[PDB]
Amino acid sequence: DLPAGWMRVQDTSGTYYWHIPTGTTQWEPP
Repeated sequence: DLPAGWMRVQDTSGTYYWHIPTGTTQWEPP
């Protein structure tokens, strides 16, 4: 249950999180 505007991303590198308006990207769930 991500807050508004956030996505969970997975790719070869791992699973991390992405804030669409700001480009903020981080490991920790928001």
